[PDB]
Amino acid sequence: SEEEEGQSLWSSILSEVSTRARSKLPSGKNILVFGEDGSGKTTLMTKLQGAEHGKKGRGLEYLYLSVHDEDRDDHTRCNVWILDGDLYHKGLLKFAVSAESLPETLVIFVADMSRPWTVMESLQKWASVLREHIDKMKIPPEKMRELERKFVKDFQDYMEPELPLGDNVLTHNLGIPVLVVCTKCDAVSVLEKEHDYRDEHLDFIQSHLRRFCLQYGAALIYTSVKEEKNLDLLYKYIVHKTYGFHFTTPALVVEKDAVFIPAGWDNEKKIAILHENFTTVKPEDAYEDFIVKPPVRKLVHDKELAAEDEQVFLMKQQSLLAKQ
Amino acid sequence: QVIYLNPPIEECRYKLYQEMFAWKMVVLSLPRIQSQRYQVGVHYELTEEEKFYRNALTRMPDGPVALEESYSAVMGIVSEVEQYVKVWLQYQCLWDM
Repeated sequence: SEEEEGQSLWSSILSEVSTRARSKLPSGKNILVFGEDGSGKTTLMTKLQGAEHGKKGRGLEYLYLSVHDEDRDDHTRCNVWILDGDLYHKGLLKFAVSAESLPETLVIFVADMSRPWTVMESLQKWASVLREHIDKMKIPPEKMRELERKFVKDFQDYMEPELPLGDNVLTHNLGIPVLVVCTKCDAVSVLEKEHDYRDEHLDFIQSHLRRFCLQYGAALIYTSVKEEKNLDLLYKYIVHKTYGFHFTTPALVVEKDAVFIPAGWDNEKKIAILHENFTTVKPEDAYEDFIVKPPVRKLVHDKELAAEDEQVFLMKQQSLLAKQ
Repeated sequence: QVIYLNPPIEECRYKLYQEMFAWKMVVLSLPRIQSQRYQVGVHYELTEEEKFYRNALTRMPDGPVALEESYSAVMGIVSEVEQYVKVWLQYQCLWDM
């Protein structure tokens, strides 16, 4: 009643007095890192958290990234809700990421070098899964449009770390930030030698991943667990995106091991210039243009050792004895 | 002069989820009976099926019913704890008003 309004007014005065603790962090910076199984994404996020674990069974994962905001001399915990690769377990994203935190969330996407073109395909599949998950939420479309507009403005806001709309810039205009992490970068020599992934083919794959990022309206970051490729830099970028930390990293696109370009560091033409390095592979070369996957291990199928039925062989031998 | 928390409420949630994961993994960790192990010829590494009943959750006899029940129970416990924690944290006005 009126006493409830008064107690809430006292709580509001407490919130006003909380300016001595306000804006320390937006509590609820929950980042979901979806994707496909087998990439060891739990290992990557655990390395990001500074802890160590591999005992992530099937289902959701609920790692707590402890943000170290030494700028404000405070701390916060980030809900790292990571989902498994079972599309049969797709009915789980409703438990962690919801519409209330939908504005307060950041998506991710993992990558594996073995079937990287298929990893691009699986990334597209999981992103479509996320799209459907956002779709079934079904909030006010005006609020979703406003969030998409704010995200688009942020995409335009990417000043260089010293206008016109793109053709398909955020073709997946979900409206929340997306950051695809190109994991399994330690197998570069494995791709080059064992998988015979050519240097031109590797550059074409990188350009295709960048094209997918732009289609989603997102950025890419090449990294590996052992090589430690911009891992703390990735943490800095994540804090800058969600928690609003002071980003300072400049774009680095010369190398390929840790190619972590945020938005605004490459438009369609700049990527095409990077894609102009693809000579043997066509500029419109598909994912299968350099994908290889031999059917190894020869899994069972031992010719199905069985003999004739008693009645069937009985009839056959009866006909034979009719002849004989 | 600040009502602290040891560990975070996120800490309580992470511990609860880990406990549920362990309880499920107890049954899910039974090693698969390698029938072809009597046969030889390929010394391949054990996959998830080789390690244990990896596809057990998929092959469960109630669809996603059990996983949905577990996630819902975790959500309910976390919600109750968070409501209690918010009610407890409301007293900070009594110190800073």
